[PDB]
Amino acid sequence: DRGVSTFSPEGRLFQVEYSLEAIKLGSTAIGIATKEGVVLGVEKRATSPLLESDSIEKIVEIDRHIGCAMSGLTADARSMIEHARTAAVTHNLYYDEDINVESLTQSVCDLALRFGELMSRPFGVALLIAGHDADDGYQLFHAEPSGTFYRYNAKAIGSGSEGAQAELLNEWHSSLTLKEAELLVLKILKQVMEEKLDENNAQLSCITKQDGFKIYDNEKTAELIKELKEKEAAE
Amino acid sequence: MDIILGIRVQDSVILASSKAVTRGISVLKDSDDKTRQLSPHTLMSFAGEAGDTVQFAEYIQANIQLYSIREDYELSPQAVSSFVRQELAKSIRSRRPYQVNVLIGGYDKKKNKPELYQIDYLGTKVELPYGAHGYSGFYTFSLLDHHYRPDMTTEEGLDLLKLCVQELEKRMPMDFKGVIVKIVDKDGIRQVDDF
Amino acid sequence: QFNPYGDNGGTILGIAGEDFAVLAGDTRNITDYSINSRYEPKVFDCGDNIVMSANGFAADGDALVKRFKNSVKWYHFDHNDKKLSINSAARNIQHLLYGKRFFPYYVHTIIAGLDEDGKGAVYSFDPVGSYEREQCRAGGAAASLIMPFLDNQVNFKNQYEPGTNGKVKKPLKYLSVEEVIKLVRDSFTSATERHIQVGDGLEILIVTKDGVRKEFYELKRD
Amino acid sequence: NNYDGDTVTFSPTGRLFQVEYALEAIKQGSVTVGLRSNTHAVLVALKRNADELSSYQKKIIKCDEHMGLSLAGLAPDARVLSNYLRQQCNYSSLVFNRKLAVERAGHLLCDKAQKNTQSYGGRPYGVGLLIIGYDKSGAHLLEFQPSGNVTELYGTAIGARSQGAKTYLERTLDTFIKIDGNPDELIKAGVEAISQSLRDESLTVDNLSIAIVGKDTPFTIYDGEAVAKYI
Amino acid sequence: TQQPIVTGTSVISMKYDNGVIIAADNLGSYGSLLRFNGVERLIPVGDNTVVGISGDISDMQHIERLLKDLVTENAYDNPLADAEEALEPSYIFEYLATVMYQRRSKMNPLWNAIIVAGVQSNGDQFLRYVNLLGVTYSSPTLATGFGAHMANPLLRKVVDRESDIPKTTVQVAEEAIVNAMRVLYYRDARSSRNFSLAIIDKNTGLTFKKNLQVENMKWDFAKDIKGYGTQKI
Amino acid sequence: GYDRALSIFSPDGHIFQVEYALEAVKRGTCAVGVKGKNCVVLGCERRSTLKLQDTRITPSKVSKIDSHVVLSFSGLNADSRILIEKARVEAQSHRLTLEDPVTVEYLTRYVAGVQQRYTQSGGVRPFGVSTLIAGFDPRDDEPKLYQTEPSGIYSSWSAQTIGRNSKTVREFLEKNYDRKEPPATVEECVKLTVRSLLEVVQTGAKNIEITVVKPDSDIVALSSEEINQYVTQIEQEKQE
Amino acid sequence: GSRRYDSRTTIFSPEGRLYQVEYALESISHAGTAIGIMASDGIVLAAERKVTSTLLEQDTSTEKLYKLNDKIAVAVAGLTADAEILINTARIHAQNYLKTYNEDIPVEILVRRLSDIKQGYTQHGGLRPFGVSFIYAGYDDRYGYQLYTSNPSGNYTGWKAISVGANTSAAQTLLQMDYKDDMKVDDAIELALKTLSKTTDSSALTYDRLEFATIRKGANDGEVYQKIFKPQEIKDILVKTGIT
Amino acid sequence: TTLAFRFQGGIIVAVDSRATAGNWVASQTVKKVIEINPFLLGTMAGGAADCQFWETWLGSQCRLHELREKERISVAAASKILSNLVYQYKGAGLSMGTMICGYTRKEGPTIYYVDSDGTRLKGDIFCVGSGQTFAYGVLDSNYKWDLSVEDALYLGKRSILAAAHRDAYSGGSVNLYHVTEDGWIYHGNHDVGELFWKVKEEEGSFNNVIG
Ligand SMILES: *C(=O)[C@H]1NC[C@@](C)(O)[C@](O)([C@H](CC2CCCCC2)NC(=O)[C@H](Cc2ccc(OC)cc2)NC(=O)[C@H](COCc2ccccc2)NC(=O)CN2CCN(C(=O)OC(C)(C)C)CC2)O[C@@H]1C
Ligand SMILES: [Mg+2]
Repeated sequence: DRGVSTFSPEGRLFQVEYSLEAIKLGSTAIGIATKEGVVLGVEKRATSPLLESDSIEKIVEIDRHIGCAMSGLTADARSMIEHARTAAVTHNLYYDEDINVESLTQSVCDLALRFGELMSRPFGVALLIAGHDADDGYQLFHAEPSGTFYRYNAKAIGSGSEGAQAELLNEWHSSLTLKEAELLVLKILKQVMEEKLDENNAQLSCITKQDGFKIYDNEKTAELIKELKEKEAAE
Repeated sequence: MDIILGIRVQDSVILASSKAVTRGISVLKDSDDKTRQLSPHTLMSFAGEAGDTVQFAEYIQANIQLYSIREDYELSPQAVSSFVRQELAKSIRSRRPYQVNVLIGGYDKKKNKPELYQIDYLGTKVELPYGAHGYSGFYTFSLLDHHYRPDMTTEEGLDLLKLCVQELEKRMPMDFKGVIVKIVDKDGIRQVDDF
Repeated sequence: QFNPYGDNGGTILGIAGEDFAVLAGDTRNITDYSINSRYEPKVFDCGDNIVMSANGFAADGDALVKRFKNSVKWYHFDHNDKKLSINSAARNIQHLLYGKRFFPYYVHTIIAGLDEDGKGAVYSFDPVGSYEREQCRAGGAAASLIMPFLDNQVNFKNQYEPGTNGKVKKPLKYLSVEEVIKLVRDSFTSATERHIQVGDGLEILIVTKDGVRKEFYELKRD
Repeated sequence: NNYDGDTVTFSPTGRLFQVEYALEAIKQGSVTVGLRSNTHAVLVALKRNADELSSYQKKIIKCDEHMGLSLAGLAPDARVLSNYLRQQCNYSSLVFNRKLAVERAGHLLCDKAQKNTQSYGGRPYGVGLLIIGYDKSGAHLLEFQPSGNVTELYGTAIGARSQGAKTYLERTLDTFIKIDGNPDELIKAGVEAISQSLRDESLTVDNLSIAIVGKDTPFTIYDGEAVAKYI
Repeated sequence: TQQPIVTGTSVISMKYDNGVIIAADNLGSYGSLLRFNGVERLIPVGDNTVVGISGDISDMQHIERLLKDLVTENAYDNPLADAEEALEPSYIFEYLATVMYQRRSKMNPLWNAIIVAGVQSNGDQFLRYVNLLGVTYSSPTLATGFGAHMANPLLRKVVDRESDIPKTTVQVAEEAIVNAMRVLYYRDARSSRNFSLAIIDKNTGLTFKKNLQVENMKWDFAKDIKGYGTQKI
Repeated sequence: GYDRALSIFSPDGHIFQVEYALEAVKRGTCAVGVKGKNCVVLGCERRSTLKLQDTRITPSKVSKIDSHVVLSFSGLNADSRILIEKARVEAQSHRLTLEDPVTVEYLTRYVAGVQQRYTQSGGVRPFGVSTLIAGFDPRDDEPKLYQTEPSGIYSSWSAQTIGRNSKTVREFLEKNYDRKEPPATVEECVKLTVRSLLEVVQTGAKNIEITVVKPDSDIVALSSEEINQYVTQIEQEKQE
Repeated sequence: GSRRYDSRTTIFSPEGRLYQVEYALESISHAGTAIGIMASDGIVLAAERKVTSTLLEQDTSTEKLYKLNDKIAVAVAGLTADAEILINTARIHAQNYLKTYNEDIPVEILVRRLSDIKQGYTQHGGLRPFGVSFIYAGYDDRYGYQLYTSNPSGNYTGWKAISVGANTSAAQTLLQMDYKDDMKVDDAIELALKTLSKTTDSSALTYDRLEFATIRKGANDGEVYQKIFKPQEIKDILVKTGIT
Repeated sequence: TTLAFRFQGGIIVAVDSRATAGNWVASQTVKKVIEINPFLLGTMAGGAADCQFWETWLGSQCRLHELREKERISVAAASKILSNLVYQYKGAGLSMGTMICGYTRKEGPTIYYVDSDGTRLKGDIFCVGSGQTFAYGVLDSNYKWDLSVEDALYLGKRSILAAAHRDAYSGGSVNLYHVTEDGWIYHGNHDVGELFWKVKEEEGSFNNVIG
């Protein structure tokens, strides 16, 4: 055995690089950013059909203008969400305004690397943080346990991510409507999901400037799934 | 706060507590319950410094409820009283002591005995046939010394209490807006709905 | 026994126009019956088109302004060079003041600037962080002399429309920067005549969307 | 090999492997160039994107009105060190009404990085920094390395293929050292330097990050449309 | 919370066309007892700054130690310690102001009134005051204790506003200072005849004069004063 | 104090101490929860290489957290007592501050949060325990059943099992539980619970424990006699 | 640093066992046998001494049987010194309860707190567990006569008859065979000795290798007496049951 | 002067708009009602800073509750956060007289009185502040459970006007709120400057004053 804060000969932190492996084993999460809003979708992956799928909370509200989807050891995400919510409400208490999406992400990532011999290990979960602010409009951020965060027009994390990202790379253009982006997330999820996509084993959400972060109930998502098959069958 | 009384009769403990809550020259409320059920067969009435009274009662209530759940068993009134005394005895040498006086009325199911405990904010405990905190005692102790009999029924106990409230409404300078009365017996705790 | 507080006198005054705002202060600094300085500025450009004065105990005033200027500098760093709106500044200063609730900053604080709609804004604070937005406010030694004059001449209080039999009020309307400066110069010359801690110099900071301009005027030195 | 398990262990040849592995993270980092005249100091950084759909990582951070740095390696480590430097620049201001000398900034970074290289359970910083500033003694460029070694230079470069730009600046020395009272010319000589470290790719408009500080120039960062002028 | 024990009285100072002058007497009082008669209360810091201190002497001796330690720390890893990175009067003042305000805020003041006199590297006159409360102010004339009551009115007749500074020579300004020290000796019961005076000039640098004496005192009229009203002899 | 990171990542991205904590759950006596239309039933295996057991005084495998919430578990008995104590304390603390008993989801989320904290704190090993938490939210008639495991993940289950041969009894529940039609009565629900345990248990002698929780803090532990009837009724309905 | 020398006393094996708990139990399996038998009218505690020397002071010694309060006693199997740390803790804990509630501590509550301390040493702090198993014999007004055991794992269970230390597998077979529920204390005494007589690794069971204690109602009407037997009192009981 | 009362048509909340610095009138146009959420109101009386700081803080704690529980906080829970906070500061010299007024489905329309002594009372009628006794006098002698929304709004307005007149430390304007099952509805600012003369004339009251 050997220290938790040790560098590899290649110049990477062992414990960080190993956490990245744990995230690859996670259920899929996809986000897409447009001028009409940001869409967040996830694979629920119920381990058994006795488990009540609606109790699988992998898309989570941080504030009215900031939502968050997770992939990996999802229990590790609880304290990250708790910190993010406190940081957003606290900012609003100190400054009578909405926290910037980047500033909230930077706050979450400042937790990431405070482990060692502070918490005992890095987080084994990646986050897609999606939101809107007046300064830089609609934004999607990938927040890793390295303490790094990237902004993306679209991003996939979890098991199906290499396949999903190559799919997003072609499909994304700068004038996607919110509708198109919803269908695109549904389409790419059904491709990389082991079992067959329905309103019970996959969940959609968006954040708009007008109506903030909303999780879609299974009725609305079931209609987008029915809509998706009609576009596909008709080419 | 001000008025809290207790009479232990043959088969019950009766707690009478004033309904008035006053700040300055305003009666803010005239229907205040100065009582918490600690366990199904144990009731605590309280009087003293604003805020401290409720905070103390509810803290004690939480601790007795926790003990009940943990041991699936109800603490004897003697045990609850000793716990409460020790908490007050601790508080009095604290940074800011709890300024709360309490009566504990309980029915011990093992002995089949009603028990009344009077405890002041210093943690001074006594077991009493009848008790009072504050100015009330200056009228009620001598009155009960004369009229109280050890073998009285619950109905006689309530009549003895009417005497006490009548006397306090006659001679006390402040309007305490009547009392809420509660009986603790072998069947638990009930409140008399008009007095 | 050691008294941690003192009174450095002086008086401050803020007024909000439609598309401008002023924060005026006398440049006199006193303790007891002595003049420390005839020109010690106590109205400061704090960046992001916010001007601030903390009048009263000078030491506590300088401490607060320093901490706010520092607060603005870190807001830029921590929030990608974003402009600190006057409302957000106001709320920040509440927290600065309320931090020392049990050993307060002995100052009356006024900030002036433009709100996020480009309108003139004035916020004023008690020593322990209470605050409210208002069209105008005076602070410090001569507050009690100047404030009722501002109520009358800025908000047209107790003024009625001639020959309406006291039923139609004089109509509230925004003042020109030229008119606001007349009221400020007259507020201070009146304050100087009647208050011993007010005099020497008047310094005015005017805030428009084009930035912070400064005007200065001699006052009676007695 | 057997002596690389922690920062508190010397190798038989007297090396600290955890520090050398830290130094390795910089080598893997995207290239950044620093260079200075007598009047101005410029940072040019190549920003690296995750893929075609991602933002380009910020390389340059402002520390005060007169001081800033560029990073190569672990970005969070740069955030910690830059935050520490912001605080030291602040402290100098509030307490002494004194803008912090770039030389003292260098010494303070060195001593902060050093503590981590001598104590158990810690780790060396995994980032290299180029610090530019204009203080009371003119324009300065500093090279920081997580070993604790800080170096004052006319110019340098760190990160991937940095050797190219570092040789060019060594050749150009006498030209750029005298671009005095010309901002645009020092920037273009910086852009020319970084171009020696490019392969199978050249400078685009959201690829390139430039910072300048000088006599009558606050430390300011040019990104996106405001660097099109310089490609 | 303290009470001052051994104390020094007025420090007085003013700006002139090129530099600043500062002066203070050499007495350490112990209440009404004029206990110590060789106490330097002007402490020079480099060749561009003099710090004049009044109030508690034990606290003054602490501040001396802080300043000589500051010059040391500034020289550390500083090749330009005697050049562009030398201590400025404004640096030294802001440090003392910071300490004074922290100590009052801990309810444990340094029981002193301080004037920092000097010339900045850019040739600008520096003159600023700080006291036990952390209160700070600048003026063309500054003084502490009785100085504020009796010295300022006389010095302000020479330099009344900013525009008077270019018109004031070091001859005129030093004359005003020496005269003001004589008045304080007449009228301050905690003052002494022996004083130090320092000129910081942007051309001639730091001139420090020790063992000055108040001279040309008017006392002769005393012989004509008999009794307290009606007494003739 | 003792500082070591005991729970850390391996190259394959696993945390072996969490995974080995799940092995302790696997080795624990079986436990099943089944929620009816109007009730939840908790059923627990009791390992049978012990007679001279004094079951008057031996810790019961189902624990009341509040008067409306019960918790059962599989894994290390000692570890379980620590979770139960914290849960009981948090139950009373919620009543004191929110003036309302905990929802079952809230109590689960708290216990799950404790287990998770012990996966990334220095000087501690994870809890060798998975829990079934069952009951009724205050003034709510909809039945609740949640599972927690050493990692700290939790979720809601129509019915679920944990411990040794849980794979065997989950198999049974998966084909014997209709989502569209829960056991409509207490009677029906207890039967499906005992049936599921009889795949794995042995004789249903001193071998099966059942607790029934109904709305409004109505929890009753079944006794040998009552259980034994369900056992004899199940076995004489078997002869096909 | 120091990590290199850390045994990690609080980790799981790949099979989800606590190494140090398992090895502590292995340690306890070599300790003198202790037996608890609970009758309807009292409890017996019998324990076998780690082979005595002819020169050990027999009467003044207490290796095995310790008084926790007036109503509760423990038999010890394992490291004596470890047991004494836990016993002084249990004695204090009983006195804290009496001080707080003015009532003698219920037997289970005391047992649960000692078991919770043991548990702690297996989950945090990176120390070795206590190499001790206890048989608790006690009486309270709620459950009457009670027997419990606790072991290094911090697990505790209630018993009608139980053994700890050496040859428990043998002892538990003989107890399971001859124990009846109606049994009186005098029969339980005889059972305890007959059981040690057969499972002992010695040639013969003699008074000077035995610690013996009863908790009866054998004083004055509904009040409980603890008896720690003197050498002579054991020697007499050894003859009356016919083992010498 | 602040007041809140329960009636058939929900809750009426009425406050004055004056801030004082001893006998100096600091402001005539100050907000004494904090809108915590669309179904929750807080009234402020006492220390201006103490009230503003801790009641906006209460709004932060109420937002966090609905994030972690996906449900609006109960009036009981919201009041008990503020009462448990001030109780921690007891003896430090906080000065706060607050009413937490709101509607939740489980509670119905609820008013809690909370003060800096740590007193927390559920009740149907409260008046808090220097001018409480003046407000009580008018409110108590005209109050029925069956007041129409229109009448109850006026009584609330008239009770604050009463206090504004007699109490030297109350005045400026009346700010009115109505709380229903659908949440709070603002019923406007009413300057005493105009309201007094209009009420005198239309009601025929205030015959103590030179008309
Ligand atoms: C109805 O009954 C009505 N009565 C009127 C009134 C004014 O009493 C009030 O309670 C208002 C309501 C608040 C208005 C602002 C919105 C929030 C509600 N209360 C005030 O206006 C208070 C009055 C008050 C109350 C209690 C106090 O106990 C100390 C003091 C004062 N006003 C202020 O607090 C006042 C506001 O600003 C005044 C001001 C302005 C400019 C310069 C100086 C002052 N400020 C202060 O009192 C400042 N003071 C600071 C020092 N301090 C203190 O405690 O210091 C130490 C040293 C002791 C620590 C206390 C506060 O509304 C009701 C409903
Ligand atoms: Mg004047």
